[PDB]
Amino acid sequence: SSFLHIGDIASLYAEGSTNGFISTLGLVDDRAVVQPEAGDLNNPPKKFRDALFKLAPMNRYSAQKQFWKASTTDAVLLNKLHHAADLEKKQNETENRKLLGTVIQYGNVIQLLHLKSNKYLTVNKRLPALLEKNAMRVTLDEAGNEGSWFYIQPFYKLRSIGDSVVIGDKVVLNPVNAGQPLHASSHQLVDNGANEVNSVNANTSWKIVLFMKWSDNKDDILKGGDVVRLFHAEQEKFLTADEHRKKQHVFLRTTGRQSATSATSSKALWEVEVVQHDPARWNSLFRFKHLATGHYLAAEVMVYSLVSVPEGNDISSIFELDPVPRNSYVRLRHLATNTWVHSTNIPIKEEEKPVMLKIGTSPLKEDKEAFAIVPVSPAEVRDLDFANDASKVLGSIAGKLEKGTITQNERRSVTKLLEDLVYFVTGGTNSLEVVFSKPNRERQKLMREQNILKQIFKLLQAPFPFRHIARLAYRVLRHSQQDYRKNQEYIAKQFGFMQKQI
Ligand SMILES: O=P(O)(O)O[C@@H]1[C@H](O)[C@H](O)[C@@H](OP(=O)(O)O)[C@H](OP(=O)(O)O)[C@H]1O
Repeated sequence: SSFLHIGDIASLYAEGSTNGFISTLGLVDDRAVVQPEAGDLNNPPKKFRDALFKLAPMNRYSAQKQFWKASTTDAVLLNKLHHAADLEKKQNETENRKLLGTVIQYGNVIQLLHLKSNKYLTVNKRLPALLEKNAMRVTLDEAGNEGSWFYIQPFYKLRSIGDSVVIGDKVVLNPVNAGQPLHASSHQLVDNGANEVNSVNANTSWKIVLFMKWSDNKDDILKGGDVVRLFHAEQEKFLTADEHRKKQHVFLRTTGRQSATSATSSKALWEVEVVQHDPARWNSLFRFKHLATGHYLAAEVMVYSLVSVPEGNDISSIFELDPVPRNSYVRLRHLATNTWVHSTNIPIKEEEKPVMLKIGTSPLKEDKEAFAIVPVSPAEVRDLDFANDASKVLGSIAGKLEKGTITQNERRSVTKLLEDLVYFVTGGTNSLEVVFSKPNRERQKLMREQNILKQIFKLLQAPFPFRHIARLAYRVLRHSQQDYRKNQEYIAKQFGFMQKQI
């Protein structure tokens, strides 16, 4: 019939006493859950981009595990030991590419890679779980290890070991050595209607719901869920979505640089929706979800004009393309109205020499009004993500301590976070006993444009114990303004509202 393969991207739907898709709480918190009322089979989850896993072959963790004994006075042995762990780490890559597309058989030993987080689902053999007492702590480690090996074995005996894994099949994922099989909990988390998944012998069956077949040539083809910017040919501007006069507007943004492709911005990024029937994987139609906010793109009331819509369902949010390949230069057409996108010069307004030029549409098909489908790096997408996290972590904490007390569990994570931010913004140099400390521009223009910095200030403040909070945030500030003349101006203005207490 139809089988599962190495490379297929699927979701895993629990079918025990608790049901749900496995998912993360983000790129800050390394825990795995089934949010049961978030989505079923019939009604798929809202942020279903987070319940997607790739099926990976068995990874090699021998020389890499050796190297994780940094028990040594000697340096050359350490450089010896690492060189292996890097050779091995690349030997995996070589081989896993060969095993691409091969049918998984029951009782092979695959790893399950989380797409959105890019971490490996992992049993930690020598731990308790956090919410459940007996069960082992299943986490998401980045590089993986021996406890990320899983025997994929059949739940009901309708099929058996050796037999090829068909789509939909209920399986038990069982760790190779790490002990007990994966199990979706009966315990809701303290903070989130979210059940903690862990490793303990229980009668949970995992439904394998295929999303995208192992045929997604990239970066080679535009397919659903790619993140791209839409640059303008003639106007030389990126399609952007932000607010003006408290109103969300879609526009081409005016730049003041000597390079048009350099004007890169997070608010310019869009997720692709290669429209399907069942929620799954050049002749059919597309919807553009604004990677920052979550709202989609549509043209309503030139007969029409492009603006954001809060939900991507209405037949307005759907577009068509005209000359699919990566980095294509297309002319896009609005379906429900049959019109060709067009850019204007009347901007939005109160500003002196503004930047937000309005975009509408026209029944006349042009030639110059072409948009470049500039592919965004997957890493950059995760930077928006690992930063959006920081905004909502401090979103709760700076709200929680602004009107009372926080728990002893919260300090330990925000202090952790404010350490992670230091490790991020300097492109993984700084952190403690340092050696060097040199900044990163992407993350800077991201500390700001995603309001990490806005949070920091609305955190320090207790208006009308800290030895590792303030001025820890101020060391983060100290980093994010480095040689950055625009961020300097921002932190100077933000410090203007900060002193306003007196
Ligand atoms: O180097 P400076 O003079 O301090 O200012 C930077 C740059 O020269 C532009 O003014 C601006 O890009 P735009 O022209 O596109 O606004 C940019 O913002 P960005 O780096 O956040 O894009 C600033 O950081």
